[PDB]
Amino acid sequence: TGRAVIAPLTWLAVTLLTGTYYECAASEFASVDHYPMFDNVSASKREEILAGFPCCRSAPSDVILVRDEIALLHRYQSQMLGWILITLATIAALVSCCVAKCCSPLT
Amino acid sequence: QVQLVESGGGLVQAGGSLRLSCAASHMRWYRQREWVAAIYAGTHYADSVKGRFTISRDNAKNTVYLQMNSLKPEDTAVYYCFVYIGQGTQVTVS
Amino acid sequence: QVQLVESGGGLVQAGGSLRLSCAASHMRWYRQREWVAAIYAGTHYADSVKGRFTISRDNAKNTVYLQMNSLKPEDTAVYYCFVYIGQGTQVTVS
Amino acid sequence: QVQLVESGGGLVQAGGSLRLSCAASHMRWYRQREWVAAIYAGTHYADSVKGRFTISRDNAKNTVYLQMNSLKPEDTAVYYCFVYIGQGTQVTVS
Repeated sequence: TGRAVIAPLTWLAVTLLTGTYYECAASEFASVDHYPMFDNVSASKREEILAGFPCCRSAPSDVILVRDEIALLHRYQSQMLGWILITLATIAALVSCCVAKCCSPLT
Repeated sequence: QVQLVESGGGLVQAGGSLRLSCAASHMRWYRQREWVAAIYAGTHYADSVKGRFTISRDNAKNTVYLQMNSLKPEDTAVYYCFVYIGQGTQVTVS
Repeated sequence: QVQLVESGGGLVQAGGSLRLSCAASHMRWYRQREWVAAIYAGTHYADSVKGRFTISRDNAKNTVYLQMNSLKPEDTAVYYCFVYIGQGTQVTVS
Repeated sequence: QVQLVESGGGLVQAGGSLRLSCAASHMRWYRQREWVAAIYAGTHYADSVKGRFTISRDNAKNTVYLQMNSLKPEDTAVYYCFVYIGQGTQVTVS
């Protein structure tokens, strides 16, 4: 399990720290209550533009302020989640090694 | 039961001022469809139209007034209102 | 039994406005053949012609009205209608 | 109980001078919203507006006077006051 764990933890840590994967994954789950620009009584176009602007839409129509703010929010959440994950992995590894030493009947 | 009608359009020469009125029985303005401006009295304008237009609304008359200054032939377009879509009125600049 | 005829053409000077009428006994407009615009009241325009033309249709008269503003000698062409192909009428700008 | 009203606006041609008055029953000025200038008699101005505007206030009348010299059509905007937000008055230059 030592090697079996060091193999993918690097992938998860690097991908979360870069943050692009997490951004493209959880873009559509962003909230719109904070931003008055996303009223959209239609309640269907708003979801589409929310899932659309992160990818390639560009199209500067002065909404790019909200795009940039929410992108920074998701990037920060991604990197903090990566730090939480690596800290938990290290703590689990140390605790597992200690438990292995304690539970080992051999000297 | 909610009906939106536009008024105050017509033909205005270069450098003129025009007033656009929408009657309502958060409002947004569009031109053709390109986004123009938004009201809530906090107000927001597009950069392509920034510094030229001013929007205000009064609850007593249930109408939104859009004051346009220094019109040019470049912004010759039909303007709609959005809260449902407004009918729109044609504005031409010669 | 479906026949499409065009009307409202002629010669118009620079900066003028012209109205194109097609009688029907989803519509598309073409000029020559280059794509122009489409109607359904949702409307679509080509970027080469964007901001100059407006299309509307009424079911009461079964005709589609194409309002053209600020014509130039560059768009001197024959315009067709497509739903079958329309006859087309020649429009010249001098 | 604190109310701010703006006065002294209107239409002024190129190169003219305009005086903006705000009545108070540290002050800051804004235009639309872009930051303009600040008073305390120590005074601060934005570089985009530096060397054109002068602000003074008197405690006897509880009003702040904003003296604008050499206006241009570029600064055609609505000016607000901030201490709470002022109502704002439209200034246009032709």
